[PDB]
Parts: sequence; C-alpha cells; structure tokens
Amino acid sequence: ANDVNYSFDEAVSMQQGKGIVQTKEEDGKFVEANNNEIAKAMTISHDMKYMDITEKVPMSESEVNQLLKGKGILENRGKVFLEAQEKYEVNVIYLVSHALVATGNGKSELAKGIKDGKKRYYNFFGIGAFDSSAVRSGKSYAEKEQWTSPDKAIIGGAKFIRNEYFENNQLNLYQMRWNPENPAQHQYASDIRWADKIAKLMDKSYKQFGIKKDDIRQTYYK
Ligand SMILES: CC(=O)N[C@@H]1[C@@H](O[C@H](C)C(=O)O)[C@H](O[C@@H]2O[C@H](CO)[C@@H](O)[C@H](O)[C@H]2NC(C)=O)[C@@H](CO)O[C@H]1O
Ligand SMILES: [Cl-]
Ligand SMILES: [Cl-]
Ligand SMILES: [Cl-]
Ligand SMILES: [Cl-]
Ligand SMILES: [Cl-]
Ligand SMILES: [Cl-]
Ligand SMILES: [Cl-]
Ligand SMILES: [Cl-]
Ligand SMILES: [Cl-]
Ligand SMILES: [Cl-]
Ligand SMILES: [Cl-]
Ligand SMILES: [Cl-]
Ligand SMILES: [Cl-]
Ligand SMILES: [Cl-]
Repeated sequence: ANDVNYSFDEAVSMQQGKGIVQTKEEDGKFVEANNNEIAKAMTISHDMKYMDITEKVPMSESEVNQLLKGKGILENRGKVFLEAQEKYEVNVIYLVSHALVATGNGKSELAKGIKDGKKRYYNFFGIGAFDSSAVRSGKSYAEKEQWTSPDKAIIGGAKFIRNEYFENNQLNLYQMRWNPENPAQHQYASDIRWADKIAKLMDKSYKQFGIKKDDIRQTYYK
C-alpha cells in the first residue's frame, strides 16, 4: 500500500509540464495559471480536501433536501443523491457539494442539459466532453452512458467517481485533483482551486448538521 512515489519538487515539475491545462478564475473568467500559481495551489497546508470521501455520512433524505433547497435543477433530488451514496459508497455531502460547484448551484444553463433528437443529456459532475458538438458527434460520455434525466446523471456521476477515481486510489479531493501517486495524469479538473471550492461547501454542510469528519491523510510526497 505504498503510494508515495514522488518528491514534491518532482511532482511540481510534472504539473508544470508541456501542454498540461491548469486554470484559474480571474476578472470573471478562466485563464491559464502560471507556474508559481500551480506550485502554490498544490502545496500541502494542514482539512476537508484531505478527508476520505469514500466513507458515507448519516444524512437523511430530509437533510439532503435541505441542502438542495433553492438549488435549481438539483432541488428536491435528495432521494436520488442518497440512492447514489448507498449504491456506490460515496459521501453524499461531497456528492452534493461537487454537483453544486459543477452546475452553478444547480442554476446554470448547461445544468439543464443538451438536446440530441428526442432525448436530452445531463451532466452534473463535469465528466468528459459536454457541449452540443460532442453530443452531436457522439463523443460525449453523458451520451454514451445515456444520462437522459437529472436522476440518471446523479446516479451515473456517482458511479463514475467510484469506479474511475475511488477504485484508482484517489480517495480525497486533493488526490482527485493532483494525483500525487502519478502526478499530472488522471486529474479531475483543470481549475487549480477545484478542491477548495468543493471543500468549502462540504465544511459548511458538515457544520450545519454536526457531522463528524472521517480520516484525514497527511502525507503524499517523499
Ligand atoms: C472528469 C473529467 O472528465 N475531467 C476532465 C479530465 O479528464 C479526467 C482525467 C477524466 O476523464 O476522468 C481532463 O483530463 C485530461 O483528460 C484527457 C482525456 O480526455 C487526458 O488525455 C489528459 O491526460 C487529462 N489530463 C490530466 C491532467 O489528467 C481535463 C483536461 O483539462 O478536463 C477535466 O475536466
Ligand atoms: Cl506548455
Ligand atoms: Cl491536460
Ligand atoms: Cl427523512
Ligand atoms: Cl449560466
Ligand atoms: Cl467538476
Ligand atoms: Cl467524453
Ligand atoms: Cl473532458
Ligand atoms: Cl429525473
Ligand atoms: Cl490522463
Ligand atoms: Cl493514475
Ligand atoms: Cl488543492
Ligand atoms: Cl468551527
Ligand atoms: Cl456523524
Ligand atoms: Cl506530503
């Protein structure tokens, strides 16, 4: 179980490698992050981003629906978020928080899906290519997996996170974002503050319901 493979400096050089997309929000839009910004963002500073999200939390449907109140297309879908938690062993507070970041609090125009013929495809976790061209050409994960409803996008997103990240030993946000076992490969997002945004919402929800934190991992680099 020895997944500590690289020094921090080695990992930084890899994250700064040729063509690797690393972005930051500036003047209201996303721009490429510079080398210093990338390095700063990946620095370990001790802690929601380091918490194991493969452990479930005791949240009832009513509690999850409280989190989802006023969240657009996600409102009143707490039953299904909990279906996903139990089927796939995925922390439901994490799952909600991720969906809220990825969909603009459930209110973005993209969160309402992409039409293709008689069907509409939904994607609430930023998974794969998700625009009209990718849906038309058929080179969209959401279309491939037939996420033809919001509920199917909630379940399927969870299934994807479990099967592709959690089963790959990327068990916390930091690992999902920066894959320290194999730096610069298989990273969930280009936004250098992706983990911080999800972690902030998670912490608020933990403190709202009095939830206890699961295991926090400290060490990633030689
Ligand atoms: C969840 C997702 O789709 N995230 C995008 C991410 O893809 C990850 C790795 C995934 O499919 O789970 C994507 O990362 C690149 O993906 C291409 C394959 O499409 C790879 O060839 C690259 O090596 C990946 N790069 C890294 C650094 O992992 C990124 C690209 O910016 O976008 C994420 O939204
Ligand atoms: Cl480059
Ligand atoms: Cl990339
Ligand atoms: Cl309930
Ligand atoms: Cl929008
Ligand atoms: Cl995302
Ligand atoms: Cl895709
Ligand atoms: Cl992609
Ligand atoms: Cl639905
Ligand atoms: Cl990759
Ligand atoms: Cl990997
Ligand atoms: Cl981070
Ligand atoms: Cl506090
Ligand atoms: Cl608890
Ligand atoms: Cl470390």
